[PDB]
Amino acid sequence: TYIVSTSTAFPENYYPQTVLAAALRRFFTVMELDFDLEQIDRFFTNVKIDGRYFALPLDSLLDPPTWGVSISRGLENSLNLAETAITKLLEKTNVQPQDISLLASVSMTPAIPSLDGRLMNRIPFSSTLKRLPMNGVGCMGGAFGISRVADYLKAHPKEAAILFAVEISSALWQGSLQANLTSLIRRLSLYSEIIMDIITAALFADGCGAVLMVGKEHPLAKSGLPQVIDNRSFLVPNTVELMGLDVVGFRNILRPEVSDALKQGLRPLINGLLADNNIESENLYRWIVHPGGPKVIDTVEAEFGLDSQTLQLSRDTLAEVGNISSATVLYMLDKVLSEEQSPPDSYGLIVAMGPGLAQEAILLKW
Amino acid sequence: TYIVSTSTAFPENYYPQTVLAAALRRFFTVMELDFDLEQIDRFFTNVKIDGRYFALPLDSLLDPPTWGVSISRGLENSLNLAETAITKLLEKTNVQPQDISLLASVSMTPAIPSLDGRLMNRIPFSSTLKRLPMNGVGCMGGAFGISRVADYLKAHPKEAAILFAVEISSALWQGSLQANLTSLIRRLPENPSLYSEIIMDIITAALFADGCGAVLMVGKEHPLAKSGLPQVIDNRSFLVPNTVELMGLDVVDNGFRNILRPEVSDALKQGLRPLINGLLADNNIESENLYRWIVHPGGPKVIDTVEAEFGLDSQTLQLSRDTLAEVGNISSATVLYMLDKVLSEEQSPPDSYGLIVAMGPGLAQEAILLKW
Ligand SMILES: C[C@@H](CCCC[C@@H](C)Cl)Cc1cc(O)cc(O)c1
Repeated sequence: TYIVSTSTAFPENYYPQTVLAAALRRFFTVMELDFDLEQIDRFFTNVKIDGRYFALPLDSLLDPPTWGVSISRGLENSLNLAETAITKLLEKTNVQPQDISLLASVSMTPAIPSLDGRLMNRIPFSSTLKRLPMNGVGCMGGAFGISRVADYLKAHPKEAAILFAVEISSALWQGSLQANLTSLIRRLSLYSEIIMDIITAALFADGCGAVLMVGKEHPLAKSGLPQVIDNRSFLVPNTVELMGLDVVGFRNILRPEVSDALKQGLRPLINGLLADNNIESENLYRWIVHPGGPKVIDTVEAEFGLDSQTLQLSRDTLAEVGNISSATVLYMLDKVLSEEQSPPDSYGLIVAMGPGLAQEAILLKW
Repeated sequence: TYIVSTSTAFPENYYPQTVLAAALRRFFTVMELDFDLEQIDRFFTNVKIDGRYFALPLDSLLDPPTWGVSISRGLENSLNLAETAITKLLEKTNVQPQDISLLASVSMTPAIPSLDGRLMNRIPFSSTLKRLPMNGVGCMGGAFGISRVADYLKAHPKEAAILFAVEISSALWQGSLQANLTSLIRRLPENPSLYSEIIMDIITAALFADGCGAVLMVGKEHPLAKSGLPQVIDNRSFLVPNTVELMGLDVVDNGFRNILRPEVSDALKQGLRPLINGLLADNNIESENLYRWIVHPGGPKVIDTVEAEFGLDSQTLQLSRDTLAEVGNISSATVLYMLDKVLSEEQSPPDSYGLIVAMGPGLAQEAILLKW
């Protein structure tokens, strides 16, 4: 199974992290919330993000629209970004939509029917297009989706598939964060809850990524493209409460313990996958690690004894676009394929972590 | 790919359809809503359902709990039913959880992480279990799940997979239906166009129910792949262009709203015959030689439409009507309940062909070709 090409799509408004921090400080100031505002600045700086794309508005932070309207805009933005990314992908590869056998999607955006079904009215896919709409995987979704498409293409060596991941984190800013922070600060053991919501506001951003993958018999399956040679999943027992998304609007759950609980899954997962492919982690030329946060990046480095430069792509990505959740690893893979040189027959590893607590690893070979 | 076994799981409270109709009438009356109460009886009767399982309380009609409490209850009940069904499936097949390679789930219950991930803490699956949590498919999810798992097992002939589907339709009775019907009826005098909206919500209240089905599927080289079992020999999807608005589930201010427009049955015709005719033709089969049909009963009109389109004798879809009467429309789980009934029927004649058909949001249709 071969990764042939990638693309990304972002909304029009890129906000410097300092603008975002200032907007939230305005909110605390207007609502007379008793909390150190330097905590807002400290967390927005310490996540090491230079700016983020928000598809949904910031100008209405003090007067958010209704929940129904925010869901409607989030759905429309998700569809628009996904259409843009898919159309760029087909164009750069000169592939016709009718020649795509499977369209796989990941997104936390509420969509029944799913985003991939809706896109069939915007792009002239065949009416018998196979679809793989996935959810419940959060930040892990991009890596997760690549593994699922690879497993499909193992049985369909002649076919082509598109995976896309899109998330609208800015939906958080349409009332959920405002209400929750106001209530928590006013009742202030709740200090950690306020910190978590501030971290959520500092970290998460919007965007979309897409990947074209083909089986070994497809005409686009050529040497020098990354090959998915194996993949594996891991779920750490009894960690459901550490990460996820609770409907309340909604609240992002990201407990401080997450980075430590990752150690329980990372090495069992990756070391077992590599051993079963007769290589060691030190054989890997390229790591593509989802930047859940600065501490996640540091933990992966420590667990595998990596040099300070090996995960630089995770840090640069986080600086450039923030944590765009499931889409992040696709953006990163896009950077590798577009801007970087990969030695022939070198090995790469995609790693992502998300709610469950779950981790996903994909072994690549050029 | 072989279908080895099936199981179901239902909550403890089964309500007669007449009690449910009376509960909604009581809500209209206590709220003093100016709507013809006989329309509730009409639709609760015309869906041809005798009773339904409700996991969530009927008292929430008059005293709705908070949105978060209802979501938490829905999640807990989804997990409990799925665990029961999976455990019954593993016990009846004498299969250890560690020998399951893939666990696929379909459900509209909001769950991040997905229900299949949470179940790994209840059932000793191995930590490297592969998961396939699908969503955005609604009533079609059962048949859709079968197809995706069959596609997976094409590439993994020695592996075993479990699919489960679970839906808690009674969540709409925890405040969404009450809020929407109230607003729609009260705005009706100034806006007559809202009448069809009120009927739709009444139909939703009449039709959808709770439950769970699960299926064990294995690849051709698995030791459980034996001749008597139904084999998935092909499957196909279809999506009808420009029909998103006819069926789905929207998140709104009132909570959730189920969308099911009267035009669905007619739009069904646009997809059903190209889908099924093409699937059958590509496998050198004609519909008249099908031994069995397993058609998701989206409604009585849906059943009649499938019957008419394929010129079926009206006993051919009797299992759709019997299922609707017994448990109502339990959405993605329904075809799994139906398949479980079939596997308790007379040993299907060897080399007999069967077709699973289900329709759902998109508007999308899924057809699966079985051979016994
Ligand atoms: C829009 C919200 C809605 C919450 C779930 C409610 C439904 C299951 Cl009923 C989810 C979301 C969060 C996020 O951080 C990025 C996204 O793309 C999407």
